[PDB]
Amino acid sequence: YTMSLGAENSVAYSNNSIAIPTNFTISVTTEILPVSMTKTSVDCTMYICG
Amino acid sequence: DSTECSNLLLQYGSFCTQLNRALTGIAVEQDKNTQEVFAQVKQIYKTPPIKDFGGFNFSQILPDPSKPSKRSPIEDLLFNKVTNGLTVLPPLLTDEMIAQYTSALLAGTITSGWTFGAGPALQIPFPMQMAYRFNGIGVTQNVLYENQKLIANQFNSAIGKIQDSLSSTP
Amino acid sequence: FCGKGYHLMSFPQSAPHGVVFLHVTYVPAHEKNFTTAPAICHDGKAHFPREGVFVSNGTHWFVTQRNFYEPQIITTDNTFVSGNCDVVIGIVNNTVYDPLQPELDS
Ligand SMILES: *[C@@H]1O[C@H](CO)[C@@H](O[C@@H]2O[C@H](CO)[C@@H](O)[C@H](O)[C@H]2NC(C)=O)[C@H](O)[C@H]1NC(C)=O
Ligand SMILES: *[C@@H]1O[C@H](CO)[C@@H](O[C@@H]2O[C@H](CO)[C@@H](O)[C@H](O)[C@H]2NC(C)=O)[C@H](O)[C@H]1NC(C)=O
Ligand SMILES: *[C@@H]1O[C@H](CO)[C@@H](O[C@@H]2O[C@H](CO)[C@@H](O)[C@H](O)[C@H]2NC(C)=O)[C@H](O)[C@H]1NC(C)=O
Ligand SMILES: *[C@@H]1O[C@H](CO)[C@@H](O[C@@H]2O[C@H](CO)[C@@H](O)[C@H](O)[C@H]2NC(C)=O)[C@H](O)[C@H]1NC(C)=O
Ligand SMILES: *[C@@H]1O[C@H](CO)[C@@H](O[C@@H]2O[C@H](CO)[C@@H](O)[C@H](O)[C@H]2NC(C)=O)[C@H](O)[C@H]1NC(C)=O
Ligand SMILES: *[C@@H]1O[C@H](CO)[C@@H](O)[C@H](O)[C@H]1NC(C)=O
Repeated sequence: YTMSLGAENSVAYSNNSIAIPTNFTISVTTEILPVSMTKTSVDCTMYICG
Repeated sequence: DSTECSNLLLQYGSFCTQLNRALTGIAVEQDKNTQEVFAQVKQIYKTPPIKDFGGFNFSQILPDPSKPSKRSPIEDLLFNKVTNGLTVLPPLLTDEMIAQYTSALLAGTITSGWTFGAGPALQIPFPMQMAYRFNGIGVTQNVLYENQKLIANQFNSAIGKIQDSLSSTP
Repeated sequence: FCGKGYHLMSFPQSAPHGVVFLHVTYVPAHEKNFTTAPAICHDGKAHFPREGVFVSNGTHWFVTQRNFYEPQIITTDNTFVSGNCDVVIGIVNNTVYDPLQPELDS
């Protein structure tokens, strides 16, 4: 299929109307970031020649 | 297509697999880069049919209905001004969908301010959004409201100068 | 940068070769429509909110903070005066209460 980009939302814009929140949600989200790798050392002489 | 060459190439092992895997990683990285840059909204916002923004003109940045590509005049100018086993994979997002994402971002930032980036899109008049931005840089709202026509004229002139500067500089 | 929404705080958690950030953010919810104006015209003077925004529920005008609906009476304590009513486009007529007015009366 042709992928959808998002749900379509039409914002009710007018020159004298505003939308004010009356409530809130405390949202906790996860962010995973890699920091380090495995520290690998290769003996070049032993790898090539043993 | 030389079979003797491939038979000799098999002596070198999995070099070809490493080259293909590195190129595949680059290829998926490009799609990930486009996804991170442009797909920052999951709601496709549209501007109202009446472009009454208190004198502020966004025609050079909003999509042009007359063009079949549905691009803005600035985006159309930008797209016009950029010109053996090898294959070119197409990007996952076409130029039309990237233009649609930019249109959604423009509609959100015009009709809703910065509210759509932090939650639900809350509508606000654009001369009130501009006043909020003026308060963000430490200028009182009255300065924006009293001089709203001049600021709208300066903004429109600057947007036109941007289009002229892009069209006139190689 | 620190999660989706208005960032409040964050918590670090160790992970194998990595870090996990628990971003605690504030998201607005249950939004409601109001009729808004840039300024209030009173006594030939233009009044602008000090920190909030003018909203109307249909008949009465209030001032509220921008990110949460908390309607309060439009007074001189939460508005400031700049100029007359002839310059601001979209200024509406409403009374502005004075807290000092019952004091000198009594
Ligand atoms: C604020 O009011 C507008 C219009 O009075 C509402 O927008 C309409 O919402 C309905 C229901 O989703 C749609 O069927 C209409 O097409 C919308 N009209 C327009 C012009 O956008 C809007 O939902 C109201 N906002 C809130 C928070 O209630
Ligand atoms: C704001 O939203 C919260 C929930 O996000 C509402 O709290 C709920 O209230 C109902 C009825 O009082 C309870 O049955 C629920 O259990 C409550 N939920 C939670 C998580 O406590 C709250 O009432 C809302 N406030 C306003 C003013 O709309
Ligand atoms: C917004 O800006 C556009 C572009 O500057 C205006 O369109 C111009 O309108 C004048 C007269 O109406 C024409 O002579 C130009 O040729 C138009 N330019 C283009 C590129 O179409 C438009 O009038 C402005 N205002 C509104 C409300 O859209
Ligand atoms: C808008 O809000 C105001 C205040 O919250 C409402 O005015 C009050 O309405 C109650 C209910 O009838 C009365 O008992 C009070 O005396 C009113 N206050 C004043 C100062 O008159 C008003 O009704 C609301 N309007 C709408 C359309 O909801
Ligand atoms: C808001 O209030 C002002 C002040 O009372 C009104 O301005 C007056 O309008 C009358 C009738 O048109 C004129 O005779 C006066 O000369 C005006 N005074 C000033 C200082 O301009 C204004 O019309 C009101 N606007 C609304 C929408 O009610
Ligand atoms: C909004 O537009 C209407 C015309 O549809 C006009 O009468 C009104 O004064 C405008 N308000 C502002 C604040 O520009």
